[PDB]
Amino acid sequence: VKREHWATRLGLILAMAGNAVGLGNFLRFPVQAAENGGGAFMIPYIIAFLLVGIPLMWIEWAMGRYGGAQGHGTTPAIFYLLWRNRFAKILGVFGLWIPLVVAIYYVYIESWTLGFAIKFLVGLVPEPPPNATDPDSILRPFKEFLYSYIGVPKGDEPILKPSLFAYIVFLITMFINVSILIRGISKGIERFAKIAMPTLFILAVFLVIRVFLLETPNGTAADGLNFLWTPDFEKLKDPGVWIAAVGQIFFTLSLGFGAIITYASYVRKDQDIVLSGLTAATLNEKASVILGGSISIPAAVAFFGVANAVAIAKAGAFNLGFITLPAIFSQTAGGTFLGFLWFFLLFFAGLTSSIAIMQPMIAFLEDELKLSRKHAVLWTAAIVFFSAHLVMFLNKSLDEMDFWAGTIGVVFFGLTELIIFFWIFGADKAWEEINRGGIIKVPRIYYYVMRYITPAFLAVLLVVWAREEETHWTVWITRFYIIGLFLFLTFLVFLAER
Amino acid sequence: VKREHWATRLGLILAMAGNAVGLGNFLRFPVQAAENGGGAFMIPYIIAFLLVGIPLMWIEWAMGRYGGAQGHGTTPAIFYLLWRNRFAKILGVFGLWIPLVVAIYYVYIESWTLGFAIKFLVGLVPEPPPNATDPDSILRPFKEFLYSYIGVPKGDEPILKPSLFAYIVFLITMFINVSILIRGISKGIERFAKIAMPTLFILAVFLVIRVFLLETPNGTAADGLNFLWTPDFEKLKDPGVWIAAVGQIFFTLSLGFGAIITYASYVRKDQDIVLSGLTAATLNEKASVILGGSISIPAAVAFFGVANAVAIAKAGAFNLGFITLPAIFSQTAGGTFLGFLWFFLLFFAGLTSSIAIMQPMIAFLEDELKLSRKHAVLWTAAIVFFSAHLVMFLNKSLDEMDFWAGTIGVVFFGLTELIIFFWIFGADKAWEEINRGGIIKVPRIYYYVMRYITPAFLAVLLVVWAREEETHWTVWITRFYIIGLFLFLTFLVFLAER
Ligand SMILES: CCCCCCCCO[C@@H]1O[C@H](CO)[C@@H](O)[C@H](O)[C@H]1O
Ligand SMILES: CCCCCCCCO[C@@H]1O[C@H](CO)[C@@H](O)[C@H](O)[C@H]1O
Ligand SMILES: CCCCCCCCO[C@@H]1O[C@H](CO)[C@@H](O)[C@H](O)[C@H]1O
Ligand SMILES: CCCCCCCCO[C@@H]1O[C@H](CO)[C@@H](O)[C@H](O)[C@H]1O
Ligand SMILES: CCCCCCCCO[C@@H]1O[C@H](CO)[C@@H](O)[C@H](O)[C@H]1O
Ligand SMILES: CCCCCCCCO[C@@H]1O[C@H](CO)[C@@H](O)[C@H](O)[C@H]1O
Ligand SMILES: CCCCCCCCO[C@@H]1O[C@H](CO)[C@@H](O)[C@H](O)[C@H]1O
Ligand SMILES: CCCCCCCCO[C@@H]1O[C@H](CO)[C@@H](O)[C@H](O)[C@H]1O
Ligand SMILES: CC(C)C[C@H](N)C(=O)O
Ligand SMILES: CC(C)C[C@H](N)C(=O)O
Ligand code: NA
Ligand code: NA
Repeated sequence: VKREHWATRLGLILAMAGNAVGLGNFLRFPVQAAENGGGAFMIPYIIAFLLVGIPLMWIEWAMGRYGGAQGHGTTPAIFYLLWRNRFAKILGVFGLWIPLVVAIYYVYIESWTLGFAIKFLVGLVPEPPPNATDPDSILRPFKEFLYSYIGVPKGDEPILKPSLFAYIVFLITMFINVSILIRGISKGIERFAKIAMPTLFILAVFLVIRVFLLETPNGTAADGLNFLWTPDFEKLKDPGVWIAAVGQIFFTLSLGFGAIITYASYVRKDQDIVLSGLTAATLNEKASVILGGSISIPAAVAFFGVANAVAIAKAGAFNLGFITLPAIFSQTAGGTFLGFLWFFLLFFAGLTSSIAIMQPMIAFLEDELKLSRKHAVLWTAAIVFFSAHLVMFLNKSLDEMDFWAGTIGVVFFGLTELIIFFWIFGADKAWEEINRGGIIKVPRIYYYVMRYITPAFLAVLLVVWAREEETHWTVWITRFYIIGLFLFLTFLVFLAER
Repeated sequence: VKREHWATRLGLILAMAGNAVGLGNFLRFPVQAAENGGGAFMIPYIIAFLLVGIPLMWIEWAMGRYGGAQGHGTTPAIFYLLWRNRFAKILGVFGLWIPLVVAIYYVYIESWTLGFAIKFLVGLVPEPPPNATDPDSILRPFKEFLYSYIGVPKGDEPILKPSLFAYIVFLITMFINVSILIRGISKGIERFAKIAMPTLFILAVFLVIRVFLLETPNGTAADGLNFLWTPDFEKLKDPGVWIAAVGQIFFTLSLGFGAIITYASYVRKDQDIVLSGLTAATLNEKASVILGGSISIPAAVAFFGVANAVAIAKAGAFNLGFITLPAIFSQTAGGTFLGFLWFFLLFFAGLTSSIAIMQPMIAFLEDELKLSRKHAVLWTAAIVFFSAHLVMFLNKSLDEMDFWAGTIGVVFFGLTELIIFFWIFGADKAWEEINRGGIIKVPRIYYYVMRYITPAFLAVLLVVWAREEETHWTVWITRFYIIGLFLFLTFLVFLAER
C-alpha cells in the first residue's frame, strides 16, 4: 500500500503546525480575545485547550494514522472502518464537506493578503497625512482601499464587485496552492512547511517586537498586553466566554475539519503521534497566544486607548486586519514596510492552511476513486475555484459558509469523531492505538477526559447556545449551494462503493 | 443484459411519440403560431419539419441504435464511438446537460397542470360571474389563482413563494415520474405510453371538437383556425419567421435534447428506424398542427376576436394555458369540466415527456458508471428534485434555463450531432446505418439534405440571430448553477473512463 508518508519528523510536525497556525490565529483570535473583555478570554481559552484541544487532536492523529495504514485518509472510509455501518459513511461526508466549504472562502481571504502585500511593497497603498483630530481621515482612505478591493456594495443589492486586480490575484493564489499540492505530501506540502513556518515565525516575532515599542498620546502596546493577560474572575461564569473559547479552539487548532486526520493518515503505521501531536498543538497555542495575540490588539490599544479597543474588536476581524492596522502603521515610521510584513505573514500563514483543507478532497479522490494526484489536485482546484465565485460576488455568502461549515459543523464533527472512536469503536482500543509507537505516553487521566469530559463539555456547548427568524433572502442562495455540495460529495462516496 | 429493448414496435413508436408530444405542442406551439401572424407560421413550420425535423430525427434514431448495440445510450460515449477523440466526449456532455436542465423546470410546470386538474375536479377553482364590460373581472380571478399557486413576487425582490399545495404536488409529480422510470423501458416507459398516448389523444380530440363549437359576440373558433391556416406570403422573407420555426421544430420534436438518441439506444441492433422514426415524427406534427393548434388559439379568438388575439399570444405561453383559457371555459357551459380535461391532457402530455428527458442521465449512470436502475433512477430524481428548488423560488430562473438549455443548446447540439455523424464519422457510413433494417428506405434526396442543406440551414440560423449585456443580477445565480451542473456532468464522464 503506497500512500505518501511524511519524509521526516520535523517535516511532519511543521506541516501540521502550518495546518493549524493560519489566518485564524492572527485575524480571528485577537478579535475573540478583546471582544469578551480580554482577561476573561485567555483563561477559558487555555482550559478548553487542555480539555478539548489536546484530547481531540490526539484522537484525530490516531484515526488518521489508523486509516492511513489501511489505505484510507478521509472520514467516509475511516469512520466506516472503526464503525461498520452505512450511517458511518454518511456522517463521514462532513470530513469532506467542511474542509471543502471552508476552503471556498478561506483561499479568497488568503488571496487578499497577497494582494495587499504586493500593493504595499510597490507602495500602491494609501499614505494619509498626520491628523490630530480627524482619525476618520486616516481610516477613511484605508477603509475605501479594502472596499474597492472586494467591491463592497455601495448601494444595497447584496452584490460584490471584486477589482480586476483582486480577481487576478485570486487566480495567482489558487495557482500557488496547486503548485504546492500537486507535488504531494513530502516533496510538496512538507518541503513548503520547512520553508514557510520558520519564515512565518521570524516575521511574526519581528512584528511582535516592533509593535511592543509602539507608543502614542493615547496608550502603549504594553497596555494592550495587560488588557489581554490581566484576568477577570467575575465574568467567567457568563459562559458565552466558554462558547467563544471552545469554539475558537476548533478553528485555531483546525479541529473538526477532517484535516488533521488526513495529514495524520500519511504518518507511518508505527510512527509516534503522541509527542508529535502534542508538539504541533503547542506550537499553535504559542503562535496564537504569544504571536497572534501580541500584534493587532496591542497596536490598536497603543493608538486608540484601551476603551476604544473592545469596540474595534467588535467591529470585526476584517476591519482590524485589513483597515485599522494598516491605518495605524501608516502613522509609524517605516510603517509602509510594516504593512507588507504583516500581510506577507498572513499570506504564508493562510497558505500553509489552505493546502491543508484542500487535501481531504484530494486524498479522497486518490484513495477512493483511485485518481492520479495530478487529477485529484486539479479537480479539487476546479471545484474550489468555481465555488469561490459565490463568495467573491454574493454579499454575506462568506459569513454563511463560515457559520455552517466553519463554526457549527466543526464542533458537531469534533463531537462525532470522538463518539465513533472512543465509544463505538471501543474506548480501550482507541486508547491503545493512540499510545502505540508513542515516544511519550498520554497522561492516563486524559482517557477519562475524552471518554466523558470532552464529550460532555461539547454536549453542554451544543446545548447551551442551541437553546436559543428570517434574514436576507440571499443566505438561501448560499445555503442552497453548500447543501448541493453535500448531496454531491455523498454521491461520490456512494460511487466509491464499487 | 445488453440493456433493455422496446417490447413491441407499437410500444416503441408511442413511447417516442410521447417523447415528443408534450407541453411544447400545446402551450408553446400555439403561442409561436399566433405571435408571428399565424398564416406566416404554418408554412415555414412545415418546411423546417421536412428539411430539419425529419433529417435530424433519422440521425438521432441512428446514433441511438448504433450506440445501443455497443452498450452505450448517451452522447459522451456515442459521440466518442463515432468520432474517436477527447473533444468528442466533452461535447457529448451536452446530451446529458440539456435534458437534465430542461427536466429541472419542465417537471415543475408539468406539476402545475396536475395541481390545477385536482383543483378543477374538486372545484377549488374560481367561478367568476358573467360580465359584459368587465372582462377584467373574469381574468383577474384566474390571474390571482396562478400567481398564488407559484408565489409570483407581489413587490419586487425576484423571489417566488410556491403554495404548500404547489410544493406538495411537485413531490407527487416527481414521485409519479420515478414510479414510471424505476420500472425501465418496456415494463415502465413503454407500458405507460400505451395507456397515456391513446388517453391523451381522446382528451385532445374531444377538446378540439368542443372548442370548434365555440362562438360568442366577439368571434368564432372557426375564425381562429382561419387565422392560423390562411397564408401570408409577404412576411415569409422576414426570417424571424424561420427562427421561431426552425427553433420550434427542435423543442416540439424533442430534437437536440439527447433524448431521441437515448430511447433509440434500446431499439435492437437490426430493428427498423426509418419507418418507426417517420411514423413517430408524423404523430408529433399531427398532435401539434391539428391538435395543439386547434385548441387554445381558436378558443381565445372565439371569445376575444382575432385582433385581441396576436396580443394574447404575445402575453406568453403561461397566460394562455393557465389564465386565459381557464377564464374562457368558465364562461361556457360545463366549462369547469373543460378546464379539468385540458389540464389532465397537459399533465399526461407533460409526463410522457419528462420521463424522456430524465432517461439520458439514468442511461448514463447505468451504462457508464454501472449503477443499478433503481439507483440510477433515484439519484437522477434527487438531482432534478433538488435543482428544481432554484426554479420554484428564484424569479426568471426558469426563463434562463429555458433559454440556454432549451432554446440555444438544442440547436447547437442538433448541428453538432449532425456534423459528427454525417461528416466526421462518414456521410456514407451514416447513410447506410440509418437505412439498415429499414422497413422502408430513406428517399435518397435526403442524403444531400443532411450533408449540406440541414447543416447550412442551421448555420444560417445560428449566424443570423447571433448577429445581434445587462439584466437582473439574479440571472447570474441560475447561470452559475447550470454551469456548475456542466462541470459536474463532465467530472462524471471523466470518472467513467476507468
Ligand atoms: C479564516 C479566518 C478569518 C475568518 C473571518 C470570518 C469572519 C466573518 O465575520 C463576519 O464579518 C462580517 C463583515 O464584517 C459581519 O457582517 C458578520 O457579522 C460577521 O459574521
Ligand atoms: C469558472 C467560472 C467562471 C464564472 C465567470 C467569472 C467571470 C469573472 O469576471 C471578471 O470579474 C472581475 C471582478 O468583478 C472583473 O474585474 C472583470 O470584469 C471580469 O472579467
Ligand atoms: C453568483 C455566482 C457568481 C457568478 C457571477 C459572475 C459575475 C459576472 O460578471 C460579468 O462578467 C462579464 C464577462 O466576464 C462582463 O461582461 C460583465 O462586465 C460582468 O457583469
Ligand atoms: C485534564 C487533563 C490534565 C492534563 C495534565 C496531566 C499532567 C500529567 O500528570 C501526571 O501524569 C502521570 C501519568 O499519568 C502521573 O504519574 C501523575 O500522577 C500526574 O502528575
Ligand atoms: C412547453 C414547456 C413550457 C415552458 C415554456 C414557457 C416558458 C417561457 O416563459 C416565458 O419566457 C418569456 C421570455 O423570457 C417571458 O417573456 C415570459 O415572462 C415567460 O412567461
Ligand atoms: C433540497 C432543498 C433545499 C431547500 C429546502 C426546501 C424547503 C422548502 O419547503 C417548503 O416550501 C413550501 C413552498 O414555499 C412551503 O409551503 C413550506 O413552508 C416549506 O416547508
Ligand atoms: C434557491 C433557494 C432554495 C431554498 C428554498 C428556501 C425556502 C425558505 O424556507 C422556509 O423559510 C421560512 C422562513 O424563513 C421558514 O419558516 C421555513 O422553515 C422554511 O421552509
Ligand atoms: C425537402 C426534401 C423533401 C423530400 C421529399 C421526398 C419525396 C420522395 O421523392 C421520391 O424519392 C424516391 C426515392 O429516392 C424516388 O424514387 C422518386 O423519384 C422521388 O419522387
Ligand atoms: C480552517 C483551518 C485550517 C484554519 C486554521 N486552523 C487557522 O487557525 O486559521
Ligand atoms: C423537452 C422535450 C421533451 C419537450 C417536448 N418535446 C415538448 O414539446 O413539450
Ligand atoms: Na497556517
Ligand atoms: Na409528451
